Amino acid sequence: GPADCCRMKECCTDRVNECLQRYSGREDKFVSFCYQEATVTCGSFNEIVGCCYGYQMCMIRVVKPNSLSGAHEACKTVSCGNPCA
Amino acid sequence: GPADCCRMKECCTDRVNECLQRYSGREDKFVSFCYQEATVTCGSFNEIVGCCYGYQMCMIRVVKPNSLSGAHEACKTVSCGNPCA
Amino acid sequence: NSIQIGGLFPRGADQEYSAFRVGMVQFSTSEFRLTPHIDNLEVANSFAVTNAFCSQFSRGVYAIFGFYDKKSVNTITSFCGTLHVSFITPSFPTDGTHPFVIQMRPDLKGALLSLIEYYQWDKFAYLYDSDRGLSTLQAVLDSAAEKKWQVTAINVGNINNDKKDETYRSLFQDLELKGERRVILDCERDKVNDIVDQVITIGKHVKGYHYIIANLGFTDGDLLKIQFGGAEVSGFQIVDYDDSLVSKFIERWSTLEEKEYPGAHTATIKYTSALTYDAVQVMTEAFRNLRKQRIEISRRGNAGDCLANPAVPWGQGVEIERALKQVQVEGLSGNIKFDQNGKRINYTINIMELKTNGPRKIGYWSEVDKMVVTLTEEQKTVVVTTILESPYVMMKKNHEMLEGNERYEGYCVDLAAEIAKHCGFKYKLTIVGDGKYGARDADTKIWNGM
Amino acid sequence: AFCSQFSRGVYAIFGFYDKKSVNTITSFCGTLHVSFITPSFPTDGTHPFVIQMRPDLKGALLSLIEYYQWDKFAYLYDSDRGLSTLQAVLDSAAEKKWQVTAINVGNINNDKKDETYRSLFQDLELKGERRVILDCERDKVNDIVDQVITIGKHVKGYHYIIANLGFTDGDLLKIQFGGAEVSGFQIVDYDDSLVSKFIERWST
Amino acid sequence: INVGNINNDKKDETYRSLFQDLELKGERRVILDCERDKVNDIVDQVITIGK
Amino acid sequence: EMLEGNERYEGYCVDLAAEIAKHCGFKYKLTIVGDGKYGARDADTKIWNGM
Ligand SMILES: *[C@@H]1O[C@H](CO)[C@@H](O)[C@H](O)[C@H]1NC(C)=O
Repeated sequence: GPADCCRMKECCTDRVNECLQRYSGREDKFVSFCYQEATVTCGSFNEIVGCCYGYQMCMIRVVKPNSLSGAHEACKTVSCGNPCA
Repeated sequence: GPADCCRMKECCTDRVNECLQRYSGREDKFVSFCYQEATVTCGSFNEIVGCCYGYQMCMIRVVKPNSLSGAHEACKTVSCGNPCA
Repeated sequence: NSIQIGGLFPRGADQEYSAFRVGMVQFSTSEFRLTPHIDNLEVANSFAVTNAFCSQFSRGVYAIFGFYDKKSVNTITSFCGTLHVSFITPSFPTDGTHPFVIQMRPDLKGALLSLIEYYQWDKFAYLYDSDRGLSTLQAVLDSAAEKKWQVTAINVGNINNDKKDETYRSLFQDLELKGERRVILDCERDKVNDIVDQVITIGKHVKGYHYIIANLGFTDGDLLKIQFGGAEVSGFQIVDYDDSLVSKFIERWSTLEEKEYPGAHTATIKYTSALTYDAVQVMTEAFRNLRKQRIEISRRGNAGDCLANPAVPWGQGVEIERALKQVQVEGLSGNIKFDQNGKRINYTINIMELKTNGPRKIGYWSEVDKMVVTLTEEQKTVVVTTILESPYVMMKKNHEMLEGNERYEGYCVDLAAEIAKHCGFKYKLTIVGDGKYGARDADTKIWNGM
Repeated sequence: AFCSQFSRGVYAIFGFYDKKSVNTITSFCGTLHVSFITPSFPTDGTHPFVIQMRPDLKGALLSLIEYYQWDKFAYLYDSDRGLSTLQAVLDSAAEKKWQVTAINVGNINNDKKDETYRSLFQDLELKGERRVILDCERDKVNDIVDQVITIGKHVKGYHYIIANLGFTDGDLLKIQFGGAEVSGFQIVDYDDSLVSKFIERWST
Repeated sequence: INVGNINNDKKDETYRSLFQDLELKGERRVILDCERDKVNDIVDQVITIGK
Repeated sequence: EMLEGNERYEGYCVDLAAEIAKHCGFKYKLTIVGDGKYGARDADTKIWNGM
């Protein structure tokens, strides 16, 4: 099927968030893991970059234990940057 | 400043549509011109591909003279494809 | 000055009636004496409740002290509202505006929600039954929508006890599926104990789980079961035993003989029974305040039939109601005061946590201040995973004659020795099972290797 | 009223009850062995001497949600018929992967409710939720509909599910042309010959 | 477009066809020059079709 | 001398800084260290000098 970078983004944030939910309270540790899982599930134009890189970074620096919900709600609108390199 | 391909898409369709509105009855002819302008205004990850390619093709193949509104309303949700290639 | 007051004790309620009698004895005065008429019934039965209520009514009681259930509560509220007869209850607070009802029990919602906010719970599971009503459920759902909470609402009351074994196993299986640990138990103490036993049986009381018991009876039940389980458990306490009042009362309570007062010989007391005692206090002080204000509430004639249509209420009732609602006294539940509607105000709910040594109060909850906190509070062998590669890890020629870390030789072996030497730990060299460095399987999405 | 009918020596009683009064009816009819037949909502449990004319909506609703394949939606309820349906769909949400927003519209007084619905649907704009299930009496249904049209959320892209047997009993002409999908349940088929004849007699 | 020649008795779908034909051109911006009654009618129909 | 801010400096570390800042999504202002040292710990005062 055809790829949609936008659909890729929305799916990315959703899957990352849904992933981090099982890791509640350890949330700040597993951001990159769940980002990997989300990159696998939602696909990526560049395997290194991932589905949404900017959201990944935002989450990584913002997310604190149990602070997940507010963090995701803040970071999901963030610009993903260039999904090329 | 990050581009965020999704916002790039919404902007792309918006600028294409707003441009094509200026040409009445010639809508099917100027699709590529207005797409050029939209790629210019909204920027592009790949200058060749443009902001959203799938929407461009969709419009080119669908749009008939005076059929603009319905055609665009049909084509704006379509997957853009690979933005880097 | 004999004051006739009706009362309703559900069959099997002992310590409540015991504390009721103790209240009758302690708050008795030479000025006036309460003359209780006790009537035992099936509290879940609406018909029984109606009969008992009209029985007390025709007897011409000036007030009624009793209990109700989710089924029978509307009968009590409607009848007391119609006949203007005051009703005093330890049972759960009604959600709404109900006249002529004095609810001794404090509203637990605020304490609970503030507790959730305190532990910073983004997502949790809420186990409830329909006994005390779904009011709390509505509360936590609306607060969940407002604060963006993901809450799992599960009704544990509709599962039949005869067929419930694998039901709860499947329950906690589905609950373990999502990796959700945090759990709130809002239930009657019996159902709580059942769920607890199912938890220890299924081994869900291990580390990583956090249970919140919502009730005023946190220390009234047995906490010894999950105490050593290793899971954190938190709850609410309406009775502070460190208070001098409660301590002396407890001395008198524990010195009492069990034969005369059933279940009255104990170190503690169920919060319902305490609420009953304090209710006795409230009634005594109410009628005392009535006598000091020089208002005579004495009945001229018999009340007649309660069902008689059109029902006519007595005038005195409103006066007795105001008398009860205006009462402010000190008791086992802390400061006791009521608003215009009869609900509790200015109460204090001690917030407590179960530790290894036992239960302890970590704070208190106020209607205004919300949550306020009270006083703030070898070496294991390190497993080293490694893979065989030259010259990183290799088998010695004589290795069959050796054991453990002496079996392997290589760069990584020596490096391991150095790292363990500097970090000061005992290390066990082991070869990885699958024999891979590390990878993500494209199918199972599971990491393999070291 | 019940004891009044009883002393009159009636052989049966036909009536209605409320979430408050239902226990009185069930307990009294069970105790006095007087048969009670009602159009009102089905009691949850095993109650003798009560014949409930109203069908159970739970299964139909759940099957419909499964049919439209709704992963996440908003559920608007009131305390009038009870939280039984809410409890049901919550339990099924726990079983499935459903994300459900449960909001109580019943405790809101009709006199002062203007901005209550604006703020409600504002909070509904927070989550971006375009799918909504209304479990309510026809009156609250109509009010909520009017409020939906007022803020213009009845346009295309929105999907509403009205839970009741009265889908055609309330006014649907309001949101009919809005372009939003609306689904519901009907217990009376006017296409049936019996109902057609009854309607011919009824309209005269 | 003349909205004045439309009879009130038969006018329901007339406005639907009007704004459908207006959707053809994709026209959003609209100027209403009308009597308060006709203004109110056209407005109500606008709310009905959700434009 | 004719430029200002981050445009004043050019180099490997400048480009790397630009890349890192682009990746982490923050605005960065390049500044030269005061003491002009990389880093050190004085064995007496135990004060760190440098970047
Ligand atoms: C008593 O309750 C009222 C009602 O909320 C409150 O305003 C007041 O501050 C309370 N007093 C104390 C000492 O908590």
